Amino acid sequence: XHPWSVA
Amino acid sequence: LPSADVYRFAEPDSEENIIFEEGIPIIKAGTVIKLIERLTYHMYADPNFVRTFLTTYRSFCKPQELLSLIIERFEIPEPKRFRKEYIQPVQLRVLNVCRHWVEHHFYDFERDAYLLQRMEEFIGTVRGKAMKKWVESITKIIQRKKIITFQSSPPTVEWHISRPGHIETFDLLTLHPIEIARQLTLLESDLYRAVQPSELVGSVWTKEDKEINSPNLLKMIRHTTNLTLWFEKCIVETENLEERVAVVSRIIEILQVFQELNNFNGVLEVVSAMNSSPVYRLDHTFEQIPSRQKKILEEAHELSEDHYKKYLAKLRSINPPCVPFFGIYLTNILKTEEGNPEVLKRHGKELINFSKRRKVAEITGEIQQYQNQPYCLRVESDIKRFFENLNPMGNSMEKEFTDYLFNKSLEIEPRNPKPLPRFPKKYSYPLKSPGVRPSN
Amino acid sequence: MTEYKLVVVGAGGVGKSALTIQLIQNHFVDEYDPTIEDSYRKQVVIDGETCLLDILDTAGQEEYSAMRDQYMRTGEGFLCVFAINNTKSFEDIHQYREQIKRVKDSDDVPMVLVGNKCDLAARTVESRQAQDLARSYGIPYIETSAKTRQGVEDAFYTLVREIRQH
Repeated sequence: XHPWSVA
Repeated sequence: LPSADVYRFAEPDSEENIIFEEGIPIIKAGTVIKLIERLTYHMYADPNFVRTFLTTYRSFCKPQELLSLIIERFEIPEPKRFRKEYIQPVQLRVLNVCRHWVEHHFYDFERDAYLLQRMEEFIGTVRGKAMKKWVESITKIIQRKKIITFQSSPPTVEWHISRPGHIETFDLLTLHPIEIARQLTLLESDLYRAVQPSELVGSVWTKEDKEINSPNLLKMIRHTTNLTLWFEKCIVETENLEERVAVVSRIIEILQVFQELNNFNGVLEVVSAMNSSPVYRLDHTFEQIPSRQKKILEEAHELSEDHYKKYLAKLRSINPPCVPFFGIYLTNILKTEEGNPEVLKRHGKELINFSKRRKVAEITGEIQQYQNQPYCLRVESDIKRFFENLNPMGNSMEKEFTDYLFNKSLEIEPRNPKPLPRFPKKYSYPLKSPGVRPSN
Repeated sequence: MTEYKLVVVGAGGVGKSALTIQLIQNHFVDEYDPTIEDSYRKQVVIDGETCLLDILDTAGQEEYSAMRDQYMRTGEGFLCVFAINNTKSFEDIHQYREQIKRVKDSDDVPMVLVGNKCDLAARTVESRQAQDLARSYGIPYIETSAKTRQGVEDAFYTLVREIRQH
């Protein structure tokens, strides 16, 4: 979750 | 062979008197009259028991009655050489306890002038010229209280768009991010170091007189809250999406500098500003955030997860100076004091549970540990004064202002079905971050 | 097994921390240490199904108000607690619920309203007005006692059931 996603 | 106990608290250690914790014995519970007995024991002197008792005693004993019973301990009646050998160190312990009391916990005497009167009377009563020559030390301590080089010179203060002295033009994008994080770390470290244990023991910051008994703690907490709100207010009041991603990026850079300066209070400031309602839903703004900064913010956020597991880890690992986060300490202290019984009962007799007080004292000590080493960073007076007089709320109240922020968020990024309206630009100066690595 | 993230929200100073403690304080024990995982996690069987309650109670940090959102975004179920002897702690419930609704972005969040009672004071919030408030919010109401453990189990179980039935 969170707008600061990661991939 | 001591007195008949009809003239002393010489009743021998019994299960209705003291219990220890399974090379000095660790007291876990006991009647007060024997608690002070062990505090001024003849067999040995216990300096850590003194340090723990005098820090955490007001919850089961008032300063006046403590002075009274320690005077009662100092005045020993004789039933011989054996007994004078015994009497000497008991009086010694009593006087060193008074010394520690006036030394590290002098507030008890500033708030009660008659307590100081009784102490001065009591020390003027000791007889034996050798003992009195030794007592002059406590006298001098009372009279006193009634009235660092780093390896390399600290790094240069960095500037960006605002030239020094131009305080009018100070703002988030005007000051250099590195210096913002620096001055905030200095101010927050000073706020963290100013909190004394007299403001935490007894959970006194949660009671009705918290403004009186915990002014420094509340000052620091209000500072961090105010800065979180300022961050949200800078993001949301920046209605142009371009400038808004600029703002979010600078804030993530400041978070990086916080992570470096081991300022975890500021890290949590930032990640709370990000986790707030008004900011957490700005999808169109986080879209344009570089991935390398997304991972910085994600690494920061993960510190609080599973009850701050990674924060506790990283704090125990880093080398100070550092500004740790206070809320965890306060939660633990309150839960120990309100989750453990105030007294144990044995054979129908009530004994003061001291273990609880010792645990709270441990938390206090860990707070005081990180208050020693300061930061090797030069203060800029006017940037500090900028962050000291920041008032995001203004004359508004909590709910009024929170609602203003959330409604502004709805204005700058309406919910899904509605298209994103574009807004004019706010800042008439360049928005490029001057990096987050210093000059030289 | 399933793990349920519960959050305890309510005004401080009235000893809401008694709620969580009395639960995972396996009873007839009175020793508590808020530094172990066992101090906020507990496995229980509710309606035959086994689950693990992880309870977040930010007691003492009431002044870190700007953090509430973060904390509240942790949970899937909420216990809105007020002191039966303290009227203002009962009046704060409305904005507490507004905030919970706002951070979870939902008008139907799994939550229960619970009123704790420490005996040494006198009740100033009658059971009827709290029942009425709970009915107006569409959530259950359970009263608890901080000295007898009465109602604690019911309080947490019914929130778990509100989560399942959601």
